[PDB]
Amino acid sequence: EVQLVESGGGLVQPKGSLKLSCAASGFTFNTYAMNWVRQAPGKGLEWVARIRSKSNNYATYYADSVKDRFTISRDDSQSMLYLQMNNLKTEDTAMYYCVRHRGAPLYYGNGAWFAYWGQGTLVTVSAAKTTPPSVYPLAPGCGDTTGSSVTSGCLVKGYFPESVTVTWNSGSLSSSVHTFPALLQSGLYTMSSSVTVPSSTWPSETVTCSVAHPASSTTVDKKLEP
Amino acid sequence: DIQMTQSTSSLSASLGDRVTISCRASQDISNYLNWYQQKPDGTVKVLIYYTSRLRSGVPSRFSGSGSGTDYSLTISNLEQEDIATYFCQQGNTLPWTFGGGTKLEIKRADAAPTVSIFPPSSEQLTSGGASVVCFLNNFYPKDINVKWKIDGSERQNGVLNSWTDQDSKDSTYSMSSTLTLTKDEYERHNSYTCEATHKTSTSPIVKSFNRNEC
Ligand SMILES: N[C@H]1[C@@H](OP(=O)(O)O)O[C@H](CO[C@@H]2O[C@H](CO)[C@@H](OP(=O)(O)O)[C@H](O)[C@H]2N)[C@@H](O)[C@@H]1O
Repeated sequence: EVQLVESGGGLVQPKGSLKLSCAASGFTFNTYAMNWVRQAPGKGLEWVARIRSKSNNYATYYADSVKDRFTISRDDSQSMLYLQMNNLKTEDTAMYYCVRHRGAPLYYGNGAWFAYWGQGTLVTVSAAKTTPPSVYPLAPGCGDTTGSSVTSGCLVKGYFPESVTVTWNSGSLSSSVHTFPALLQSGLYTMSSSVTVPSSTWPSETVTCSVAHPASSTTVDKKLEP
Repeated sequence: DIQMTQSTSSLSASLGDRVTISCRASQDISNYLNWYQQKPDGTVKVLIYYTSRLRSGVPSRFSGSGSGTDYSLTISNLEQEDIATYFCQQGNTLPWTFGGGTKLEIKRADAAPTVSIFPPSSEQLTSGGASVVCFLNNFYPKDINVKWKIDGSERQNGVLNSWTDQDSKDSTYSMSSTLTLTKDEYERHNSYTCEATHKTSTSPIVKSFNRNEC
């Protein structure tokens, strides 16, 4: 029901700027306070900023780490939340989540909590430049074959920043797939993905990985061949 | 500011177990203590608010207790779908602060990995590089060792290994091992094998190919 769709995340250099957006739907936006919450990779959650409703004159509050650098705002007519981020620093690198505040305190208590969360938009503050990945297929060699199943893959090499998305057969073949978390090797990331299918249905029948790296506007498909 | 501490950063439990996750605040927070679940894919939802109130739609096996500075989340009768990281958060005074998180692994029966090996691609070779890749799939427990043998000799330089998160449906893990060489290096050897050693077997699980037959 409640949807909070963040966008605007990307690579930016130190001291740079970036504006995030969040498109809300499925609730009466203008009666709720809204927040941004962030999560530095491998770390815990950190509350960033709050903006209250129009009935509270859109009062805003900020964590001390972002106070005076970040500006939270909203457009009730478009049900949008925004975070303008200026003078960015390395330690602002994080997934940024749009969050709806708990509702009526007379029912839910005065204490603050965060009732609905978006999926997040990733912000990377780094001196390193955008680099598209090299994508390579992974098919079995001629030597040997199992009768029951076969495993195929795609290797995604030497990109920056995170992240990429790999899908198999336009999403069709799903959760037979494993996604291997990306590793940073010498300033650049590498990850891989695998799919397992019945051996009869391949190669008679096509299997394709689509690799998206939004940060460099790249999308590469590899049809897997013996 | 109010510092929130979850002294256990990770634990492992079986299906049906009681799981207790503790949170300590640096000052009294007047019961304004909330718990969140973050699934391995990053999806966050609130479980419990105001110490013990259950969020509508959250299963009753989640409960909370405590007061003052000390609080606890209990998961009774642990279920498969409860693999996640659990965070506490005080809502008493700004800035609103979170604990560092407690990661929950769910046990399952030991499982041997399914191994697959893959030669480098034509495309990569034309670029002057060579990555050999090994997948170890659907194994448990998480600890596992992968060795690369090139013409019988162990190779460690150029190896990178990545483990999946625990699988939400069957609690197994998977890992990829990637050996990246220059095309020159690749070409001067024939036999490439990856050997998986895991507690489920006294001898390694092995997959191999020969460059001149590929
Ligand atoms: N039934 C009320 C309830 O709806 P619910 O969320 O349970 O569906 O809460 C609604 C929202 O209430 C307002 O919540 C605001 C915070 O998000 C709060 O502002 P502050 O916390 O910043 O002071 C405001 O006072 C609440 N009225 C409510 O509209 C529904 O009537």
